[PDB]
Amino acid sequence: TTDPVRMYMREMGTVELLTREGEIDIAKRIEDGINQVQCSVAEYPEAITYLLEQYDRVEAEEARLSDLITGFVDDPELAREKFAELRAQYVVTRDTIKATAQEEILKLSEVFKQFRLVPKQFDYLVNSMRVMMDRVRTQERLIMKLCVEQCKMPKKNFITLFTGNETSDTWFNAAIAMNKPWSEKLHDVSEEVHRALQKLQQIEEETGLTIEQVKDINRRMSIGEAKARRAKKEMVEANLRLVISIAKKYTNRGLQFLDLIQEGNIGLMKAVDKFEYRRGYKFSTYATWWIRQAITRSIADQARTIRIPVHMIETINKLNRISRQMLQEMGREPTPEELAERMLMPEDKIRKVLKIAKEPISMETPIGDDEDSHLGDFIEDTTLELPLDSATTESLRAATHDVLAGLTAREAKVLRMRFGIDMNTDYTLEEVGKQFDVTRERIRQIEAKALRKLRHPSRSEVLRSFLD
Amino acid sequence: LKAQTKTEEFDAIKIALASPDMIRSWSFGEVKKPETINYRTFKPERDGLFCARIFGPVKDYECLCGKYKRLKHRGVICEKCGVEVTQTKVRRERMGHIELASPTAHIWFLKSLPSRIGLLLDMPLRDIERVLYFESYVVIEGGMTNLERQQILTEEQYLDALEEFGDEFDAKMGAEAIQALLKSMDLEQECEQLREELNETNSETKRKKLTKRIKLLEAFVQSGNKPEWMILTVLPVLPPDLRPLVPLDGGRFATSDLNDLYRRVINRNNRLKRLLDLAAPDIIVRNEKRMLQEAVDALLDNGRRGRAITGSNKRPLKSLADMIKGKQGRFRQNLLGKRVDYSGRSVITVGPYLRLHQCGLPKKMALELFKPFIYGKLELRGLATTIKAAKKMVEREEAVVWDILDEVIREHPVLLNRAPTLHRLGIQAFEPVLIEGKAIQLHPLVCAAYNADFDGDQMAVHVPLTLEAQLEARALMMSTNNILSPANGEPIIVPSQDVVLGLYYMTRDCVNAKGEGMVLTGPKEAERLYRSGLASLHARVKVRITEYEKDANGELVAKTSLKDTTVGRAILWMIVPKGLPYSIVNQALGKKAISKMLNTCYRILGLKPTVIFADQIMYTGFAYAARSGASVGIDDMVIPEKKHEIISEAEAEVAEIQEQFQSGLVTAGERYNKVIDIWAAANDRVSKAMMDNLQTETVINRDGQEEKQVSFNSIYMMADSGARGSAAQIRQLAGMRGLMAKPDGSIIETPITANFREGLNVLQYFISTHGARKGLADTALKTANSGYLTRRLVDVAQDLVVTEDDCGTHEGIMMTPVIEGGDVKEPLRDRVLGRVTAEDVLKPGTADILVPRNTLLHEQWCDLLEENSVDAVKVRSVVSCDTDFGVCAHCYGRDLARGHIINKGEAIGVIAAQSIGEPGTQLTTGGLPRVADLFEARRPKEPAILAEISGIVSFGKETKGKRRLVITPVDGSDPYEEMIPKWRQLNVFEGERVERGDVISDGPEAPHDILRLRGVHAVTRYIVNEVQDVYRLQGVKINDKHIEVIVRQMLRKATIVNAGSSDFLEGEQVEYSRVKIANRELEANGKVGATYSRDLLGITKASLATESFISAASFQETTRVLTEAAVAGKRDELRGLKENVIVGRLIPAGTGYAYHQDRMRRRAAG
Amino acid sequence: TPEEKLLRAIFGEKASDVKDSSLRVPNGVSGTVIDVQVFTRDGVEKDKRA
Ligand SMILES: [Mg+2]
Ligand SMILES: [Zn+2]
Ligand SMILES: [Zn+2]
Repeated sequence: TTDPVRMYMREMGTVELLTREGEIDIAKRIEDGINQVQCSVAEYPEAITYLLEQYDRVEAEEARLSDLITGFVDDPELAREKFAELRAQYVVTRDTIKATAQEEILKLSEVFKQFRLVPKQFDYLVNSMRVMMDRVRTQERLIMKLCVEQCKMPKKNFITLFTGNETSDTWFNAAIAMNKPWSEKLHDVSEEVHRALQKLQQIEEETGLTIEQVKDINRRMSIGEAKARRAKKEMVEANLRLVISIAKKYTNRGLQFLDLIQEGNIGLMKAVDKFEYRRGYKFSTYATWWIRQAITRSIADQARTIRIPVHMIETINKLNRISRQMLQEMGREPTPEELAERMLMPEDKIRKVLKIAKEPISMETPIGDDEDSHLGDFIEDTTLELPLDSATTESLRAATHDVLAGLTAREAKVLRMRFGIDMNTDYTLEEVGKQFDVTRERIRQIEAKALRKLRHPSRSEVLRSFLD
Repeated sequence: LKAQTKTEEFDAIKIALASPDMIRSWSFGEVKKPETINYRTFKPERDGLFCARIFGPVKDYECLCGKYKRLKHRGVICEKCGVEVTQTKVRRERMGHIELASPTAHIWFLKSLPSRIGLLLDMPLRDIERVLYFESYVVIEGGMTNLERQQILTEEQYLDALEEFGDEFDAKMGAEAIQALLKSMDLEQECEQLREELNETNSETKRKKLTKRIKLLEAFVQSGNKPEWMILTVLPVLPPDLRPLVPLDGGRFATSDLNDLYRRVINRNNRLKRLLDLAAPDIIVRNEKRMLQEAVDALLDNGRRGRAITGSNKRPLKSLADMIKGKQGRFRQNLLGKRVDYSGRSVITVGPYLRLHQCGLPKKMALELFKPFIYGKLELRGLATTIKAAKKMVEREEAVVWDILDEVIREHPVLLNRAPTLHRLGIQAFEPVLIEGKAIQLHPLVCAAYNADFDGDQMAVHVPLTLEAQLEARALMMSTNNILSPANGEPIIVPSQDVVLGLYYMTRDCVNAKGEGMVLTGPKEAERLYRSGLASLHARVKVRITEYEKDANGELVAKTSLKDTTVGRAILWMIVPKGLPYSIVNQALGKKAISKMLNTCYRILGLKPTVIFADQIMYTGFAYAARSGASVGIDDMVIPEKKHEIISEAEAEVAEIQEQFQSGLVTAGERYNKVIDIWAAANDRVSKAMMDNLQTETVINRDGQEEKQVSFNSIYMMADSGARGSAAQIRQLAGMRGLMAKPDGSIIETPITANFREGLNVLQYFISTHGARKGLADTALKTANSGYLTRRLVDVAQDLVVTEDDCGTHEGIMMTPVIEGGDVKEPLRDRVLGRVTAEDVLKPGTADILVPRNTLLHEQWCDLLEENSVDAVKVRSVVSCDTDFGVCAHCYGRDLARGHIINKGEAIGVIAAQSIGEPGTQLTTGGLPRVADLFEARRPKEPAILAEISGIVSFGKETKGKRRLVITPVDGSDPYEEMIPKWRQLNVFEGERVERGDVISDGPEAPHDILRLRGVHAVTRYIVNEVQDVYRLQGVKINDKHIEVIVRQMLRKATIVNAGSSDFLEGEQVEYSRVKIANRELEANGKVGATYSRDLLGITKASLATESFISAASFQETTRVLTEAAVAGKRDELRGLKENVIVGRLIPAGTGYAYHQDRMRRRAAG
Repeated sequence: TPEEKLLRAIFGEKASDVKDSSLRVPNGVSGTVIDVQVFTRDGVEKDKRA
């Protein structure tokens, strides 16, 4: 039936309300998902070394402690010694890679999992991983396309010596002599593949992981992220009805219905993001505060044609409240200064506050006769200049220009200099002295006679008529 | 030479769809925030609907931050907050844009009645909306799998089809889907396929839609528009000052509704962008997409979905489509109609002293009106030092300024206008005469043309500023240059009432009066006899007069004789110039004769003598009327002595017929008619009693006992002269008045037996009330109806203008007297006057050419035709004129306010529509609605049928609901058989041969037939004679010319039959077509030329089609016109009147016709 | 502007920081003043006449 109010109510009504047990199921799923990405982050060497290089900037006064960690499980001193622990576990695990390393590489994660990262920092890490994987994909697809598409080699035989290595020359230089139909064809492009192998093998130097592990790690991370969004979305879809029930309060506050329920929906999204089910707080009454917060906080900001700060809005509301009781309580209505003593502030601000609080009137408001005459049709332009005036401006130029040709060339120059007449800016009497080489008081004397010569009428009868 | 890259002077205009990048060209920044003004400092918040950076500085030549305040600094973009300091005017110009997250449909192309997106994709509307709302999936570029290209799927089906076919199949939903459809669409390939299918299947249902669609596609390809542009990527924002927030008194603000809308589009849009980076669930971002779609729709055109309401006010906020739209269409030159400077207005008065070429102008009005001229003139002679001192002088009203105003007023015409402007005489130019007082004085002779009474009507004045306007006003709009109605050559300056009562009382004669029988040398001593009181104004007297006849060759003959006349006629003769004979003033000089005097004077001596003549008639009329001492007393109305007796006899008839109804001798209905009939006859009796008594009863004595002449009683003289009153109104005064009618339309059988001279009782007045109320209602309604008719008329004609000199066709219509049933309901001389002969006409013998081929027939030629017995003259008409895109002056006629043949470039369409429309108030099937039916071509309710083809006809088959009539042509093929319902009584003889166009039944006939079967000349003759019957029955004189031009515009279009260039059935311009087969008749194909069939379109239907879309966008539905034009990329070349008025340049007619011609030839040239 | 500045310079007039909104009799209407009323906001000092 169109009317998007209808196509929402009917579109959301399909999602079935969650049972009290189902919420914990989804929430449990959430825990699994994030911890997967956390562990996946813990398994990246550069993610550690980066954090190290960042804390070294924190102690060097190149950053602040608030921009890196939000705190661990469970202060500048405590932060310093905890980071030392991380650094400690890092410097052992690094040298033990000579097989047996795994047992310690597993412990390096545990300490790192105690760190709660600032959301900004965490995103950059994951981004660095996905960007690094793009860097890997560039080389993966280059070495593949340079063989299969260009030199005509099947992909069926291209993956046999790839998996497990994809770095050394076992696949590139040892598989071209195999005398297969696709073997002798690999020589033409060799120069272009082997030089591009640099970045491929360099990733395992920077990141300290063979191309083998590089896919696995951020693949597990990807799964977790997907699971997370999956579960969180699922929760939100279940609770739309609550948002609908809350937004039905704020209807006429000056925002549309669907605007309300949408801003409230955003609140519910945040509510799922920050929810922890281990506290036993019902998800309904926890999200209500956030959703209710989002509605009001949104209404305050964008619902007006003239944006007003929050305290201004609340102030306005406070005034209405007093005006309500005092309307009938006083039998007339409180005087303009009556609510002023009841209110904290200087109390003469009622007039100012009461004015800016008013909503502007539609310029299309019909007034009278029902005729096409509309309020806006009666609003004159005050920034224009009447021609009866503009005419006198163009004349006054010819006037002062005429009367300035009646004087000596230096009086005309000196007066045209002291004012902006036909010249950029205007010049101070000291500047005029430097331009004329005869300086200071001397020049000023001339000015007087110039003004004096136009003062006593022959000159004066024409220029006097401009002032009314 | 290089064409140009900067501001020259544009011709035409183009319209098309806007690309996202094209929209970005105009945008000087993206509005990223709903913020308007800071809320304390009222300065614009940056990146908001009101922004100094994107749009422009708040104040002239000053930066927002205030760093660069100097007028020298101009192209500087401030380093703090970038604002190039420039006049605030540019905040009214610079546009903006908004980058939408998701694509959005343009409501104009979705919801226009022939949904553009729908029929472009050959997809239904409900489906497209179902896809836009994310209520279903639609296939796109299906490939070879299971699915149609345009097929629509549901949830499970899309899922099932995806499991079966993963790739090589694609489906979307929402706006992105429709945009994908339009972009993937290859129009050229679709065109080819559609052409083949058209040829194969023959069905009306199929090929109607087929041909419509193919036209659209090929048009859209050549247009340059790419379908994607119907889906909005970027959304332009209107410049801030065109929707201002400007403050008011008391610190309150007021702003246009667009802001509330624009604000919304931003927020939701912005929210959607946020919702993308937060990875929201599908159900939300979809709802957000729908909300964005709804918001954009409300901005563009509100009311096609929900009619969103503005903040705190119930009234729906007005959107951009509603800004253009309105009543009707574009207010930019709809009624009404824009305010204009240098004007004024006030109540008007008489001023009989005035010459016909001038008017009394209030002193204050002339001071405030000419203020700039007074300023400029004051310092040209040096009475004021400078312009300021000049202002101070006129503001002080120093005595010296009044003389300077007499100079600037002298030669400087002013335009005068009245409230209901109908024909061109509603505005006339006059010479200002400085007059003390606040009232406008208006020459009495002009009061007829304006239809302006003095009962408090107001008139408006306009100052013709530019020199061309002074010469236009003086040489065109001047009062003296229009003395004749453009509707008919008769003078519209005819003396009105007081003046004609003067001349009637002047030349009249009583039986015995002072000075009777004496003789005088000449009018001089005749007036001397009268003014001295010796001789009476009316007495039979012989006086020597010298009359003149110019009957020589360009030469005035003189002859003197003793004429038998009266004293008044002798005195009046002093006014008659030169070659007029004394015979014209020797009569009683009624209002009818006093008009033909001026007319003959104009058609004989020319323009100048007639003007001064007209003035003199008014002056002498008023003077002598004042001397006459005419008045009206209660004893001036003489009631018949036999009235009460007539009432009694008429009262016996009703009681006789009543006795017959009591005894059943007559039926109830027959009684009503009977009683009503006897009362009607009675009314006639009383009317024709008081008329005889009142008219002749002056019974007076000359030297004998008695004699009787026409009465000198005041009220009779008024009615006889033609001044005021008529036998009907007189009959209501003395004799009984009428039989009134009860509201249902019946007429009461007890008439009003009393009159106004006697008293009316309670009942008679109460019964009279209905006639009054229906009269006022009818007139007030018929007034509105008349105006509407003129609208349709000027809309259908307008741009028709005299263009060529001679189209040179022998073609024309046969002009005969109307000859209705009796003798001559209107003569031949009036029908042929001022027209041009189609071919030379014979005497009864031949090789004697009286009028030689094509010649303007003036008064001498018409009298020469009357000397001979010639009964028939073929006359060139505007309907047959060979000139395309206009009428040649040779085919039109002479008629104008001047007697000369119509000038080259005069716009005839407007004056034709106006001439027909102005009298429409006086009209009353029968009446004004009958006229409207004629011009609209409407087929009547119970029409007749005309024989389709000549030859012997017979009746065939049997009663199915039509009993077929089978026609058998002699030589030609039989096959015509028409299905005629047989329950309609026929006329056509079952055994007789009927010519095509014969009467096969009775009743009215549709003019479509008459055009088709009888031909063009037949139908145009039918319209003109029928419409002229309606007007002439009411006594309205309108020359047939104007009606003929309206008819020509009705038949402008025709429908092709054969082929070889263009499409078969297309309705198209006979100007275009005929010019195309005349071009095709040689070169090209040897002759491939295609046959058409002239068509009859009603005025309101033919006015629909107009090449210029700006004209159509005015009076039609704006949305449909703009869309339907915007898709095809139609290029409006102006060339017309309406469009040039909107754009504000010279009208391509009259004074401007020289310009456009000079420009039109410069175009399509080197 | 430059020339307005020269004008004030010659005739030595101080252009006020206040603009004149004073109510003046409409053009052409002339009569006798039969009454005057002064309404004042509560808290602004009523002037002499009031
Ligand atoms: Mg009136
Ligand atoms: Zn700045
Ligand atoms: Zn012609």
